[PDB]
Order: sequence, then C-alpha cells, then structure tokens
Amino acid sequence: DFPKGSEKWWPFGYTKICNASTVLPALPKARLGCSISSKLLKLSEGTRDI
Repeated sequence: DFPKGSEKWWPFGYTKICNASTVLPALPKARLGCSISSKLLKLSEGTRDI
C-alpha cells in the first residue's frame, strides 16, 4: 500500500532507487528463459546423465 501521504507511480517503472526527492524499493528484475520437452527425459531410477 502507498503510505498515507501520497499515491504516485511511474507508468513505465523505474531503474534507480534514489531519485530527485525520495527513495523507492527496488523493482524485481525481469524473468526470461525457455523450456524443452521430450520423451527421453522419462527417467525413473539409477544414475542418470543428461
């Protein structure tokens, strides 16, 4: 929640914490990646090397 005194936010986020007048909590960084799916991964026991 915004503290009582003011409700203000940046329409496209922000990258620095200390700005012209105040200090904001950091935003989490973007989650990027991918995944692979195939039948060779059906492995139930023993030593497995992929």
